[PDB]
Amino acid sequence: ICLGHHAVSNGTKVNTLTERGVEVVNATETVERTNIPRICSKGKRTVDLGQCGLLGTITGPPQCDQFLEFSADLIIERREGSDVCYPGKFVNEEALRQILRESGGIDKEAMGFTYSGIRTNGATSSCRRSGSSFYAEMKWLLSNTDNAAFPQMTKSYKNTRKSPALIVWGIHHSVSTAEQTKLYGSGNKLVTVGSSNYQQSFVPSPGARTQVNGQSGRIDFHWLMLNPNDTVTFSFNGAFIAPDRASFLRGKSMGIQSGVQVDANCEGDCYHSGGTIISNLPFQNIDSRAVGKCPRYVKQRSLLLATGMKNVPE
Amino acid sequence: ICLGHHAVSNGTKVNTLTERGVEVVNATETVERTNIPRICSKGKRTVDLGQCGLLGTITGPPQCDQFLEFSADLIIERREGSDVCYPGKFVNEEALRQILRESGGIDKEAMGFTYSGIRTNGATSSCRRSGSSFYAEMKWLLSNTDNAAFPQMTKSYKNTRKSPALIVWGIHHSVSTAEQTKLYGSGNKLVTVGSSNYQQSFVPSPGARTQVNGQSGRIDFHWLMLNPNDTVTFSFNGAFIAPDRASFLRGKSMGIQSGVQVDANCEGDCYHSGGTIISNLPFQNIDSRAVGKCPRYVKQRSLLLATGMKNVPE
Amino acid sequence: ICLGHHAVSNGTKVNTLTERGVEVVNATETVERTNIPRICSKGKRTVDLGQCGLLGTITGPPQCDQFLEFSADLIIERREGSDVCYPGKFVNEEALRQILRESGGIDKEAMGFTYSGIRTNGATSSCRRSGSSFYAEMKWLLSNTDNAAFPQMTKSYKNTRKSPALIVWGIHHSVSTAEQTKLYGSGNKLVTVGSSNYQQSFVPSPGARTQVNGQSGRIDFHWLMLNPNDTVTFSFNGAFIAPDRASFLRGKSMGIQSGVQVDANCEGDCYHSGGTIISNLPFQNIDSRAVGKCPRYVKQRSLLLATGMKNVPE
Amino acid sequence: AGFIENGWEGLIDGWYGFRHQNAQGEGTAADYKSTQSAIDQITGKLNRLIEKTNQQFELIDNEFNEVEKQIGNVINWTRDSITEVWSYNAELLVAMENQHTIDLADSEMDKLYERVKRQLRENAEEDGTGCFEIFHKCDDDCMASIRNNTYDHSKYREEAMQN
Amino acid sequence: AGFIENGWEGLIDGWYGFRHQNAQGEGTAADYKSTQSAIDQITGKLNRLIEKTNQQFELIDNEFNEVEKQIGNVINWTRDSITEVWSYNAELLVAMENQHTIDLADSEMDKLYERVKRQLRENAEEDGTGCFEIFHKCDDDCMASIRNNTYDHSKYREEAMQN
Amino acid sequence: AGFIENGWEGLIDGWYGFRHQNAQGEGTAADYKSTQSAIDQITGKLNRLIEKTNQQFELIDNEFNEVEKQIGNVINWTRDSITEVWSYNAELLVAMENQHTIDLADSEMDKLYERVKRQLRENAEEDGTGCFEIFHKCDDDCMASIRNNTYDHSKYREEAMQN
Ligand SMILES: *[C@@H]1O[C@H](CO)[C@@H](O)[C@H](O)[C@H]1NC(C)=O
Ligand SMILES: *[C@@H]1O[C@H](CO)[C@@H](O)[C@H](O)[C@H]1NC(C)=O
Ligand SMILES: *[C@@H]1O[C@H](CO)[C@@H](O)[C@H](O)[C@H]1NC(C)=O
Ligand SMILES: *[C@@H]1O[C@H](CO)[C@@H](O)[C@H](O)[C@H]1NC(C)=O
Ligand SMILES: *[C@@H]1O[C@H](CO)[C@@H](O)[C@H](O)[C@H]1NC(C)=O
Ligand SMILES: *[C@@H]1O[C@H](CO)[C@@H](O)[C@H](O)[C@H]1NC(C)=O
Ligand SMILES: *[C@@H]1O[C@H](CO)[C@@H](O)[C@H](O)[C@H]1NC(C)=O
Ligand SMILES: *[C@@H]1O[C@H](CO)[C@@H](O)[C@H](O)[C@H]1NC(C)=O
Ligand SMILES: *[C@@H]1O[C@H](CO)[C@@H](O)[C@H](O)[C@H]1NC(C)=O
Repeated sequence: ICLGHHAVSNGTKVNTLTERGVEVVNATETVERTNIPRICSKGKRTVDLGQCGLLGTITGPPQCDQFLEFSADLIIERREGSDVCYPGKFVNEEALRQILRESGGIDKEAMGFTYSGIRTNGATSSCRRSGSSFYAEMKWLLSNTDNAAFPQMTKSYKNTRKSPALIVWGIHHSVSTAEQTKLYGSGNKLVTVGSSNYQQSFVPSPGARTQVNGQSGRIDFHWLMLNPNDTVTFSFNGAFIAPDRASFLRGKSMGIQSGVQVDANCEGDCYHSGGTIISNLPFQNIDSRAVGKCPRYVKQRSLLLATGMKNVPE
Repeated sequence: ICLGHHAVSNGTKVNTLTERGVEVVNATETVERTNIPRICSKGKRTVDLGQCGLLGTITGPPQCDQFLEFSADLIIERREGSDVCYPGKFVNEEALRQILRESGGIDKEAMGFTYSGIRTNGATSSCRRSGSSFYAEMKWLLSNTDNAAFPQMTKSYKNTRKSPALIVWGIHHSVSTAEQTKLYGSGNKLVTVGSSNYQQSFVPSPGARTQVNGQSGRIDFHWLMLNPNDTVTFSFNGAFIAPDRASFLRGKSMGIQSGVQVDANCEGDCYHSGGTIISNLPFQNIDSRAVGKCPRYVKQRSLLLATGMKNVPE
Repeated sequence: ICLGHHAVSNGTKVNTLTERGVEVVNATETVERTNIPRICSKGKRTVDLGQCGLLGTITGPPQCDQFLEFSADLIIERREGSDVCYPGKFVNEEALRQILRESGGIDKEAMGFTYSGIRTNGATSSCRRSGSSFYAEMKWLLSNTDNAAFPQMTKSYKNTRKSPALIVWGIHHSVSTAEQTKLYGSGNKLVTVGSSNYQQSFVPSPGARTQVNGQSGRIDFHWLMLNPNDTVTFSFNGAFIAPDRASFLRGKSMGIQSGVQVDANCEGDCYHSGGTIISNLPFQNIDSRAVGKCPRYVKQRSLLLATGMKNVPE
Repeated sequence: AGFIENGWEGLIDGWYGFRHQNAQGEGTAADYKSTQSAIDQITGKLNRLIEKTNQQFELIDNEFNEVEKQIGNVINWTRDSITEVWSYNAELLVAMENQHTIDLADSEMDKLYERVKRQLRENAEEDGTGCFEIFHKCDDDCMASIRNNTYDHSKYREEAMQN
Repeated sequence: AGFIENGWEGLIDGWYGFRHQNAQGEGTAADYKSTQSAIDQITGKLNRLIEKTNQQFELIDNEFNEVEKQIGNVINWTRDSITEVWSYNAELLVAMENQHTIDLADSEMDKLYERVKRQLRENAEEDGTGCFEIFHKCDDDCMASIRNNTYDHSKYREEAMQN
Repeated sequence: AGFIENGWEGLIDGWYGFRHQNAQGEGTAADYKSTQSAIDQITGKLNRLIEKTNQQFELIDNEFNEVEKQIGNVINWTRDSITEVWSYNAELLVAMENQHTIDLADSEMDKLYERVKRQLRENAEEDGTGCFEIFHKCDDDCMASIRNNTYDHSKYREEAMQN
């Protein structure tokens, strides 16, 4: 009696320690290349920011009015999103973005700042609602009379809760020094911000800039995080965008950037800007910057694991 | 004659490439989980800073008077440690901390600054010794008469040694502009610091802050490292905390943060905040932030290496 | 008939999973230790900067006059290279260096700034050519009469090309406030720079510094990158080093730092400061900071791979 | 898969099998125990390598608004290093697993052969290429007694011994 | 550990041993050479894997005063990546070493068996389950001659050949 | 390389060979097939491990003008971590490859031996240390018939059987 092994006419080539191109009976893939060109959001609380920039949800330009108190397990940034209506920028913007992505949403709370002896309803043609408006969560602090002085004012807020609060203020950089003296009066203007982990103070830098959104003045957006039972102090005297409400982190989530469509039909934990990687394989060759619970990215496009024996045909 | 292998009634399950749960005769552990809840400092020169913050050893608040010229192979930071007596903060504090942790101690040397036409014995109720004192290694530079002017002063120090020197100065941020004009006189105050690798200049930002340690004024602490045969120049005119002595690194050491007790009975090279990892195994599952000469941290709590054969019982 | 294997008198010891020091017939090396003490530049476009610092190629001190529009596949920095002629420093210098190393060279283009009512031919004894000169690509903006005022001036430049432009300006920090009022007139001087991704404004910090290259005044060098079809705006009024021409990246290259000699006889892709690593082995033990297409650095100096069988001699 | 010079492409019944030719016709029937052993081992490899790491990685870059150049080049540097590491790990892992798989199948074939050899003690003799030359004519039911490991090691002994 | 259907739980004397039953009673005595070979190999594995890296890593984070958020997230990102790498390395290393250990012991058992088989050339015959059927009654001292590799391959030859 | 107690240092002709002594003198000639198999396998290992990664890494530090201390310590931290990883990978890789190489050569020797054993079926008998005791005097041309795998398994059979 004889005894042997099986074989096939068309085998599958793999690589080993010894050879490169050994023909085996059956093989399987270890590097995922298939992509789902959608953000698989089945079972998750998704917030698609759209034209609203992430940081904008803290300041509140018009395009973010429907995102001032969101709650999510998955936060999607969009390329068309804008953080500002009046031309400005955020100092340490990417750090605050990475904070807000895994925050699980935000929760506003009024800080309770009352002002005696100044005006408090600044607006502009860019931040537009019914007419000329402004950032929802902010207040443009000006002087009473077209052209007066600004009284050296001091405000303060204590975090009365158990999680760190998010404090965001602004510094106005007017188009000229004559316009700065028009809005806030002449003389040097100093903005001091202090707490238990914070020093700092700031002052403006008026001058002409590029016309963005119609205006040439800018607004610096600064932020800190108040620890529980810690107080924050603002000693200002002009060119000040005061915070109305502070922000509190809801819980935990994950932030992604993508340009594909949301889909509640498929489930996924590994996301990139092109879609979702739905796979059980240990490796992937689609995006090295994929976030979530992903297979490890490798440079190789294919690595075949042998599931059968050596194929020796007649 | 027959011949076979040995076996046991109670084997030990391990994992292989092929199976998961193979019963073998004997096995050993490869992931260390046992911890010693003490800082094993046998044979090492240890300096437990206690209530003295690390950076404080350069400035010299009261709680650091016994640490102005320490020498260590192991430096322990404590949570109760405070870097300041008068409320203030260090710019680039973590970098200076990481410098001082592996310095092996510090060595002070007088910089030799003599002042003609000003006062030089500032004090406060917070930095307390016999009465109202100040930072040991620092000098609060004020104006002669309650309320005068500050003469535009210029000082300089050359590093006459073979290792880089540590230069630390301060900028006073008074509670108000009236208090700043009281201490240093009216007018703009500019603090310029220059060398071969350094530009910079600074000026104060007076205003009200949170009452920390009783006071509302702050002090910025800045620092640079003078190269050998390089000179440092200070062009100042008010709101200046001048350095009395410069610091020099002694040698090499390691800095840890911990809340457990020192112990000279056990020897250890791998430390974390919970104690010491005394092990010869290649892996550990205790703290991913452990420092020193440690086994590599892994997520798994147990990985059993087979030291015996396959266990096939009757 | 008998049958056996071969052997040798002098074998080669290797390590295995089981033993340490097994004698085998033949073995080969896997860790490269041989170095070529030259920068093998065969077939590559090399630019040896020599006494010209990399960043200097953007500003144009005398020692960089022959490097204002270079083109390279390999850029070599030298220790004797100097980025400045007048004492100054670059803000975010290392980032700009890493940008310029892989730029493949630079391409200048005049920005077209015309000035009406000021002087524009500043010079100094340090930046020396025929007599007292200045940075080639820069213009020292002063006031007309020894001692006048500076008119609040505003200039702007739009990037009319398809790649980001490199914009570099300067801020003069004079030796004193009397010299600053001499050059640019009294009063506060504010330098504002704005675009679509940029805010900022700056002002000077006069005062005495260390005498470097003969002078005590400094110059801050700042830079940004204009996106295509984006405009940059400068609102200044004194202490200004204006840019004459902007820079554009040519393509792709690699930057190294070395002190060995260029050699067009050998070919290499892995470079370090000591020479070139010409090897096919997967590992190396020469320099952990080697750049290019290198074998992976390992701590071990030798790891012998067995190429023969077990050596069992008589 | 060594000196068994080729495989039987018609054996679509299993991995290993017996093919005999005595006097009562032809035979080709697969063996279940060895085939199932190899299948369970390869299955173990597959179930171990297919794995979902519960480790979640967050964003660190920014695709829409590029971060500062220095920290960006440090991030890119680290990501490329980790990519090199995982590429190496994947390559070596796949190659090693393939080697052990092939040698595993060869080992199982050798075990089948050696067992069938020891099951008939002096009743048959070895030839050269993985067959057993019978020196007593063994009918089909006797071949089936060889297959399910019930062939007797002495009840046909001297009959084939004298031959 | 293959067709030797089970192990001898009473053999607390070593890893491998001989258990015989002839006419002068019973026997069970361990073998020293093979057992010592396997013990030395496993010992080599243990001494190689137990290793202290002379590489020292310093602090980069701060447990008491959290560092800036951006650099902190880059640090956490890198540390988690390296943790993934070392977890993978530990898992694969342990699994591979266990496989080679088990197959190593099986190999040593097979070597012992094959040597004892070749030591007696035609004096005894193979049975099926790791025993050797003697065709000449071999007393206890002859079994001990088999154990210490001194049994003669011809001085009992035709006596057992005729049987 | 197991019970073949030592190697033949004079066999500078190949890896494996036949050395015979019958009546017509002495013989020592290498075997080409097995030697070439092992040589091709080791060659495969070498060609696979010698590899140039097309991945290019740029500078991130600065040797002439030291970067900021914090980012510098993060960079040094990461570089040292990756150095640890690659040191481990190199060590384990080399050790594993060496093990599989040695065991590979031993396997090839065993295959050569087993094939030569099965080529002569009952014409010769086993001795103990990798030799074959002939029971019919086989001249030099018959030894060469054994070498190139042409020795007949029956045309010398009963002549050596009666002995
Ligand atoms: C071959 O491998 C694939 C892997 O996906 C598996 O689905 C398939 O059932 C296998 N087929 C055979 C005949 O082994
Ligand atoms: C915060 O302050 C409130 C005020 O009474 C106190 O009840 C609470 O215990 C404090 N919590 C902490 C964590 O300090
Ligand atoms: C089993 O392994 C442990 C590992 O620590 C060792 O201490 C012990 O001596 C071993 N015992 C036996 C019987 O192998
Ligand atoms: C530093 O300056 C002193 C002054 O004479 C000189 O002797 C010494 O060689 C210098 N060392 C270096 C490293 O420049
Ligand atoms: C031994 O290995 C080296 C590796 O470089 C090779 O060049 C040489 O030809 C080999 N020699 C023998 C006899 O195997
Ligand atoms: C840039 O502006 C020019 C001006 O007409 C236009 O032709 C070109 O399409 C623009 N390109 C981009 C990318 O905006
Ligand atoms: C990092 O790599 C990406 C490509 O994955 C590239 O787009 C980006 O510009 C790189 N970062 C920097 C700072 O150049
Ligand atoms: C990094 O991880 C630690 C936990 O190990 C966490 O406490 C810390 O907050 C993280 N860093 C940041 C910036 O969130
Ligand atoms: C990083 O390591 C190098 C040695 O490779 C050392 O020269 C350098 O000083 C280190 N970096 C810092 C910030 O100390």
